[PDB]
Amino acid sequence: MKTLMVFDPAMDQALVDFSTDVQWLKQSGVQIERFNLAQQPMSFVQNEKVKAFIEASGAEGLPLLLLDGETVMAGRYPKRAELARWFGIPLDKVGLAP
Amino acid sequence: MKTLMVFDPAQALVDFSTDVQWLKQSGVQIERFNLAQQPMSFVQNEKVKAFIEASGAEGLPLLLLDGETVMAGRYPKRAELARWFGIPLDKV
Repeated sequence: MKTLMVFDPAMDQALVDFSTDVQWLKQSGVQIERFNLAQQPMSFVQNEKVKAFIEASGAEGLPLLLLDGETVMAGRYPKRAELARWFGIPLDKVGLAP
Repeated sequence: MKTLMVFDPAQALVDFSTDVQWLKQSGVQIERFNLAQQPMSFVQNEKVKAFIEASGAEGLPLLLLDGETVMAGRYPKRAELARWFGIPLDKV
Protein backbone atom coordinates (compact mmCIF):
# COMPACT_ATOMS: atom_id res chain seq x y z
CA MET A 1 0.00 0.00 0.00
CA LYS A 2 1.08 3.63 -0.48
CA THR A 3 2.21 5.57 2.59
CA LEU A 4 1.55 9.26 3.22
CA MET A 5 4.03 10.98 5.52
CA VAL A 6 2.91 14.37 6.80
CA PHE A 7 5.51 16.81 8.11
CA ASP A 8 3.59 19.29 10.23
CA PRO A 9 4.71 22.64 11.63
CA ALA A 10 5.29 22.79 15.42
CA MET A 11 1.67 24.12 15.45
CA ASP A 12 -7.60 26.81 13.14
CA GLN A 13 -10.22 25.06 11.02
CA ALA A 14 -7.76 23.68 8.43
CA LEU A 15 -5.99 21.57 11.09
CA VAL A 16 -9.29 20.38 12.58
CA ASP A 17 -10.61 19.42 9.13
CA PHE A 18 -7.38 17.63 8.25
CA SER A 19 -7.60 15.60 11.48
CA THR A 20 -11.17 14.61 10.58
CA ASP A 21 -10.07 13.68 7.05
CA VAL A 22 -7.15 11.56 8.29
CA GLN A 23 -9.63 9.58 10.43
CA TRP A 24 -11.85 8.79 7.46
CA LEU A 25 -8.87 7.76 5.35
CA LYS A 26 -7.17 5.58 7.95
CA GLN A 27 -10.42 3.67 8.49
CA SER A 28 -10.58 2.91 4.77
CA GLY A 29 -7.31 0.98 5.33
CA VAL A 30 -4.77 3.59 4.32
CA GLN A 31 -1.31 4.31 5.79
CA ILE A 32 -0.81 7.88 7.11
CA GLU A 33 1.93 8.92 9.54
CA ARG A 34 2.43 12.41 10.99
CA PHE A 35 5.55 14.11 12.35
CA ASN A 36 5.96 17.55 13.80
CA LEU A 37 8.97 19.71 14.67
CA ALA A 38 7.99 19.81 18.37
CA GLN A 39 7.46 16.07 19.00
CA GLN A 40 9.43 14.30 16.23
CA PRO A 41 12.24 16.81 15.38
CA MET A 42 14.85 14.26 14.21
CA SER A 43 12.46 12.96 11.51
CA PHE A 44 12.91 16.35 9.78
CA VAL A 45 16.69 15.93 9.72
CA GLN A 46 16.78 12.21 8.87
CA ASN A 47 14.50 12.49 5.82
CA GLU A 48 16.57 13.92 2.98
CA LYS A 49 13.70 15.61 1.14
CA VAL A 50 12.29 17.19 4.31
CA LYS A 51 15.67 18.61 5.29
CA ALA A 52 16.09 20.03 1.76
CA PHE A 53 12.57 21.49 1.87
CA ILE A 54 13.12 23.27 5.21
CA GLU A 55 16.36 24.72 3.83
CA ALA A 56 14.78 25.96 0.59
CA SER A 57 11.32 27.09 1.71
CA GLY A 58 11.84 27.71 5.42
CA ALA A 59 9.95 25.93 8.19
CA GLU A 60 7.18 28.45 7.42
CA GLY A 61 6.62 26.49 4.18
CA LEU A 62 5.26 23.45 6.04
CA PRO A 63 3.27 21.24 5.92
CA LEU A 64 5.13 18.95 3.49
CA LEU A 65 3.33 15.80 2.34
CA LEU A 66 5.21 12.85 0.85
CA LEU A 67 3.44 9.92 -0.83
CA ASP A 68 5.86 6.96 -1.06
CA GLY A 69 8.71 9.42 -0.53
CA GLU A 70 7.52 11.80 -3.28
CA THR A 71 6.30 15.33 -2.66
CA VAL A 72 2.59 15.67 -3.44
CA MET A 73 1.74 18.94 -1.61
CA ALA A 74 3.62 21.67 0.30
CA GLY A 75 2.30 24.73 2.11
CA ARG A 76 -1.27 23.59 2.80
CA TYR A 77 -3.25 20.49 3.79
CA PRO A 78 -5.18 18.34 1.35
CA LYS A 79 -8.97 18.21 1.24
CA ARG A 80 -10.54 14.80 1.85
CA ALA A 81 -11.17 14.27 -1.89
CA GLU A 82 -7.49 14.95 -2.62
CA LEU A 83 -6.46 12.27 -0.08
CA ALA A 84 -9.01 9.92 -1.69
CA ARG A 85 -7.44 10.51 -5.12
CA TRP A 86 -3.86 9.85 -3.92
CA PHE A 87 -4.87 6.55 -2.32
CA GLY A 88 -7.38 5.50 -5.01
CA ILE A 89 -10.22 5.23 -2.48
CA PRO A 90 -13.81 5.60 -3.74
CA LEU A 91 -15.47 8.75 -2.39
CA ASP A 92 -18.35 6.74 -0.87
CA LYS A 93 -15.88 4.87 1.39
CA VAL A 94 -14.66 8.08 3.06
CA GLY A 95 -17.99 9.85 3.66
CA LEU A 96 -17.97 11.88 0.43
CA ALA A 97 -20.29 12.30 -2.57
CA PRO A 98 -19.54 13.84 -6.00
CA MET B 1 18.80 36.52 -6.26
CA LYS B 2 17.21 33.09 -6.49
CA THR B 3 15.19 32.23 -9.59
CA LEU B 4 11.58 31.03 -9.61
CA MET B 5 9.93 28.48 -11.92
CA VAL B 6 6.14 28.14 -11.72
CA PHE B 7 4.33 25.14 -13.17
CA ASP B 8 0.72 26.21 -13.55
CA PRO B 9 -2.43 24.22 -14.19
CA ALA B 10 -3.77 24.47 -17.80
CA GLN B 11 -8.65 35.50 -6.96
CA ALA B 12 -5.47 33.70 -5.84
CA LEU B 13 -4.29 33.55 -9.48
CA VAL B 14 -5.06 37.26 -9.92
CA ASP B 15 -3.14 38.26 -6.76
CA PHE B 16 -0.25 36.00 -7.78
CA SER B 17 -0.01 37.62 -11.23
CA THR B 18 0.19 41.04 -9.53
CA ASP B 19 2.92 39.76 -7.22
CA VAL B 20 4.88 38.28 -10.15
CA GLN B 21 4.86 41.71 -11.86
CA TRP B 22 6.06 43.35 -8.66
CA LEU B 23 8.97 40.87 -8.41
CA LYS B 24 9.81 41.28 -12.13
CA GLN B 25 10.03 45.09 -11.73
CA SER B 26 12.38 44.43 -8.80
CA GLY B 27 14.66 42.32 -11.08
CA VAL B 28 13.67 38.78 -10.06
CA GLN B 29 13.82 36.04 -12.74
CA ILE B 30 10.45 34.26 -12.93
CA GLU B 31 9.43 31.77 -15.61
CA ARG B 32 5.93 30.23 -15.87
CA PHE B 33 4.89 27.05 -17.72
CA ASN B 34 1.45 25.50 -18.26
CA LEU B 35 0.08 22.25 -19.71
CA ALA B 36 -1.91 24.03 -22.44
CA GLN B 37 1.02 26.00 -23.89
CA GLN B 38 4.32 24.53 -22.59
CA PRO B 39 3.40 20.90 -21.79
CA MET B 40 6.81 19.44 -22.77
CA SER B 41 8.45 21.47 -19.99
CA PHE B 42 6.47 19.18 -17.66
CA VAL B 43 8.35 16.09 -18.86
CA GLN B 44 11.78 17.71 -19.39
CA ASN B 45 12.04 18.94 -15.78
CA GLU B 46 12.45 15.74 -13.73
CA LYS B 47 11.02 17.23 -10.52
CA VAL B 48 7.86 18.34 -12.35
CA LYS B 49 7.56 14.96 -14.10
CA ALA B 50 7.84 13.13 -10.77
CA PHE B 51 5.37 15.50 -9.12
CA ILE B 52 2.74 15.00 -11.81
CA GLU B 53 3.15 11.21 -11.55
CA ALA B 54 2.90 11.24 -7.72
CA SER B 55 0.29 13.94 -7.10
CA GLY B 56 -1.60 14.16 -10.38
CA ALA B 57 -1.89 17.34 -12.44
CA GLU B 58 -4.64 18.22 -9.97
CA GLY B 59 -1.77 18.88 -7.51
CA LEU B 60 -0.52 21.95 -9.40
CA PRO B 61 0.83 24.62 -9.10
CA LEU B 62 4.39 23.51 -8.33
CA LEU B 63 6.92 26.24 -7.47
CA LEU B 64 10.69 25.71 -7.69
CA LEU B 65 13.21 28.12 -6.13
CA ASP B 66 16.68 27.64 -7.62
CA GLY B 67 15.28 24.30 -8.83
CA GLU B 68 14.12 23.19 -5.35
CA THR B 69 10.45 22.58 -4.49
CA VAL B 70 9.17 25.25 -2.08
CA MET B 71 5.38 25.02 -2.51
CA ALA B 72 2.89 22.71 -4.23
CA GLY B 73 -0.91 22.88 -4.45
CA ARG B 74 -1.41 26.65 -4.03
CA TYR B 75 0.24 29.98 -4.83
CA PRO B 76 2.39 31.97 -2.37
CA LYS B 77 1.34 35.22 -0.77
CA ARG B 78 3.46 38.35 -1.14
CA ALA B 79 4.93 37.90 2.37
CA GLU B 80 6.00 34.34 1.45
CA LEU B 81 7.61 35.57 -1.78
CA ALA B 82 9.39 38.24 0.27
CA ARG B 83 10.75 35.51 2.59
CA TRP B 84 12.01 33.44 -0.37
CA PHE B 85 13.74 36.34 -2.15
CA GLY B 86 15.08 38.08 0.98
CA ILE B 87 13.07 41.25 0.34
CA PRO B 88 13.51 43.44 3.43
CA LEU B 89 10.65 45.02 5.40
CA ASP B 90 9.87 48.66 4.50
CA LYS B 91 10.51 51.22 7.27
CA VAL B 92 7.81 53.28 9.07
